[PDB]
Amino acid sequence: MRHRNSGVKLGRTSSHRKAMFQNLANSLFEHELIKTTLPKAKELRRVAEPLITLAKNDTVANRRLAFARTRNAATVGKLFTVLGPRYKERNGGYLRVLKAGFRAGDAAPMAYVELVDRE
Amino acid sequence: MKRTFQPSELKRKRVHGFRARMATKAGRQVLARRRAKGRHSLTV
Amino acid sequence: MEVTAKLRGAAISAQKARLVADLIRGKSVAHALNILNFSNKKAAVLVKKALESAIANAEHNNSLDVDDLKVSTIYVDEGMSLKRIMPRAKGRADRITKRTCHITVKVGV
Amino acid sequence: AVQQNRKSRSRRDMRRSHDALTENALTVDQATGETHRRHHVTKDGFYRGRQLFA
RNA sequence: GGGGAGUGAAAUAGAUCCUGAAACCGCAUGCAUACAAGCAGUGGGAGCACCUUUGUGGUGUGACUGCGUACCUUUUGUAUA
RNA sequence: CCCACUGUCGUUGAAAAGCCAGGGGAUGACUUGUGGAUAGGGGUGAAAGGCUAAUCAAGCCUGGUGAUAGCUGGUUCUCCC
RNA sequence: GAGAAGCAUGCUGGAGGUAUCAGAAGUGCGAAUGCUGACGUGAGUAACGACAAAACGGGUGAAAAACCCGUUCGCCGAAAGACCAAGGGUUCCAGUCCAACGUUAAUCGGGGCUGGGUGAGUCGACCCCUAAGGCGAGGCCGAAAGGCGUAGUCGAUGGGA
RNA sequence: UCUAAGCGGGAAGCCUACCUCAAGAUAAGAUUUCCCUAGGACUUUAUGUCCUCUAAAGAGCCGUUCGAGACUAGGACGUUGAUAGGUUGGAUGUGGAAGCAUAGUGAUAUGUGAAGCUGACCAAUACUAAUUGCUCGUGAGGCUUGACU
Ligand SMILES: [Mg+2]
Ligand SMILES: [Mg+2]
Ligand SMILES: [Mg+2]
Ligand SMILES: [Mg+2]
Ligand SMILES: [Mg+2]
Ligand SMILES: [Mg+2]
Ligand SMILES: [Mg+2]
Ligand SMILES: [Mg+2]
Ligand SMILES: [Mg+2]
Ligand SMILES: [Mg+2]
Ligand SMILES: [Mg+2]
Ligand SMILES: [Mg+2]
Ligand SMILES: [Mg+2]
Ligand SMILES: [Mg+2]
Ligand SMILES: [Mg+2]
Ligand SMILES: [Mg+2]
Ligand SMILES: [Mg+2]
Ligand SMILES: [Mg+2]
Ligand SMILES: [Mg+2]
Ligand SMILES: [Mg+2]
Ligand SMILES: [Mg+2]
Ligand SMILES: [Mg+2]
Ligand SMILES: [Mg+2]
Ligand SMILES: [Mg+2]
Ligand SMILES: [Mg+2]
Ligand SMILES: [Mg+2]
Ligand SMILES: [Mg+2]
Ligand SMILES: [Mg+2]
Ligand SMILES: [Mg+2]
Ligand SMILES: [Mg+2]
Ligand SMILES: [Mg+2]
Ligand SMILES: [Mg+2]
Ligand SMILES: [Mg+2]
Ligand SMILES: [Mg+2]
Ligand SMILES: [Mg+2]
Ligand SMILES: [Mg+2]
Ligand SMILES: [Mg+2]
Ligand SMILES: [Mg+2]
Repeated sequence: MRHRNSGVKLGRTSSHRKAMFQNLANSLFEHELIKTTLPKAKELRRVAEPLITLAKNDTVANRRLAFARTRNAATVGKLFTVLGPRYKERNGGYLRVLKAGFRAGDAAPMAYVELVDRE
Repeated sequence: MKRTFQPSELKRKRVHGFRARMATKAGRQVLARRRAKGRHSLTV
Repeated sequence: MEVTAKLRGAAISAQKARLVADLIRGKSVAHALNILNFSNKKAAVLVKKALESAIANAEHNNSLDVDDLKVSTIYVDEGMSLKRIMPRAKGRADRITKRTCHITVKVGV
Repeated sequence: AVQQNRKSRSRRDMRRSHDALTENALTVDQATGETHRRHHVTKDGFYRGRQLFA
């Protein structure tokens, strides 16, 4: 049974799952539009919107939290200079998930993930 | 598992080669048989 | 008058292709092209190739109009198999047949 | 483990009477005029009045 | 891979190429079939469809119904599990 | 490194004898490479009838040979007395 | 037509067939856990071969989860790294192709095709020397075939710039 | 004289009674409510066919999902919207964050301050995604009798 439970498994161990979602968040924050599978895209919101919420207040503890959670100095620098101040006055919902067909070699449902006010 | 073949080329020639078969009478009969049958290779 | 196209020697089995051939039998040519365009099956690509060829033959050699055409006939036959060997446990060996098909499309007004 | 009699060709076709395929939900995006899978981005990156990767 | 064109007496004589059977597998048309229990036929027998004649004809199907437990071998004796 | 005591798994196996977790010996009557010797009623055996090319109360190949079988199976078109 | 069977004819086929009466037989198949080929049912079912692990951006392409480039993540590290002997025999490198082969696709490959590539007085082999063991002029023995052995001559896994 | 006529009592047992299913109960039951009222030809002359017009009530596809679930089926919602995610507040668990200052030779301790962080919970909130749609389902529903009109 699975009553009222959150989270996914996606065929991985706990640590592999954590690493993969962290990698996805870093790639998204760099390129601002990425293509993934739809089940991976819908769980990325739950990982990547809290980081933007955190980057809205630029203190040393917040930046050290963001580095413990991203382990990427370029991402921490982009969050507290670009992405945080861009969404300072938006109340959640900083991403956008859009169904985009199926993968050729796989027949897997795919999706685009993009930032809201990009370009 | 260790299997039975275990190749060595010197031992192949010394047990089965042309000069081994030519050094006895029954080997010369093996060679006569194999020439009468028309084999394209006389020995190993 | 029906215009024909044949695709002989497709590298799929006839049982798998007959499922896609049942989906477009008797429909208008544009609707069938849409169905084949938005399919995730592998047989859809081969069937779309044969249907495109039949439409081109109908319009070039016979000089017909395309919005009036229909998928009047379509059927799948079996081709010749390829025989292969698959080693099994304890020294046993199985025989694998790799199957083939022939698709035949007939487009008409 | 295994059958005692072969299956008639009629009972083999009766089992396959649930093996048929269905169509998808396709719509016309008269913002762009093309056919596309409902609720999906089109082949060139259009959805509900927006364009990705211009 | 095919469709036209062209060769040839002939191309379902086109190179897996004379003839091209059967098992097996499709597509099309007609009839039957979703309240009824078994070696799937046989004796009856309504209806429908198509040919034909002015039919007490022909072809296909077969609602309903009586009867009815494969073949070979070996055995005193086999639907025989 | 050589071995193979227990258990789960595997038994159309990843494998015609294994994996995994434990287990024994580990300077000796040890383990191992290369080359050689012993050949079938024979060889070798700290001995289980063990091994002698996935074959062993007598190896494999060819011949005698189409061995023999008071046994099992099979035996093909039609009609009449 | 009582039967094994016969006769006529439409279509296909494209070069042989054969009365009557005699004659000779590889003269008739449903079974032999019969023999050879082909095709079914099971069923689009089990499985896709170590539980070290992936993600994204770009490129090329008809098509990219798997190829190339980049940025991250993870695994081995007395081995899953480097090197010889044995064995194999071109698998090595470049260009080009994707039918079959590769337990999926492949633009990739130890796959197909077309070219190229191994340079020694000092490394090794050959060479000189011998062990076990083999062969063995004469010789001894044995129905034949043959067996053993002296002088010798081979034979490295050991000695010799 | 309990039986022949007639009239009785009598058990955790039987039928009911309690819970759940149940009209494929082919005899396929009932009740409330809702929807459909266009034209031409025509002959195999009858629930006959053909061509334009029409497409309802509703159902499904699709999407956001669930205390429902192997796949299904079933429940809720799809902008006139709180269906899911996020955001904001709360609650809970852990137990005294980082930086700085002070005391100490130092390990460390104290203050700032029950701080910082906090899956799945409660409440609000259109910020993101639930679309512009498509398919199916028709056009008054044979006959014979008998009652009411
Ligand atoms: Mg939930
Ligand atoms: Mg999986
Ligand atoms: Mg760990
Ligand atoms: Mg093997
Ligand atoms: Mg059929
Ligand atoms: Mg012909
Ligand atoms: Mg032919
Ligand atoms: Mg009935
Ligand atoms: Mg029955
Ligand atoms: Mg008996
Ligand atoms: Mg008996
Ligand atoms: Mg009887
Ligand atoms: Mg039985
Ligand atoms: Mg072990
Ligand atoms: Mg010890
Ligand atoms: Mg013997
Ligand atoms: Mg002896
Ligand atoms: Mg004997
Ligand atoms: Mg015999
Ligand atoms: Mg015969
Ligand atoms: Mg036969
Ligand atoms: Mg037989
Ligand atoms: Mg099954
Ligand atoms: Mg299953
Ligand atoms: Mg499976
Ligand atoms: Mg693998
Ligand atoms: Mg170690
Ligand atoms: Mg190595
Ligand atoms: Mg190479
Ligand atoms: Mg392939
Ligand atoms: Mg090559
Ligand atoms: Mg030399
Ligand atoms: Mg000698
Ligand atoms: Mg001599
Ligand atoms: Mg020498
Ligand atoms: Mg040496
Ligand atoms: Mg909160
Ligand atoms: Mg801490």
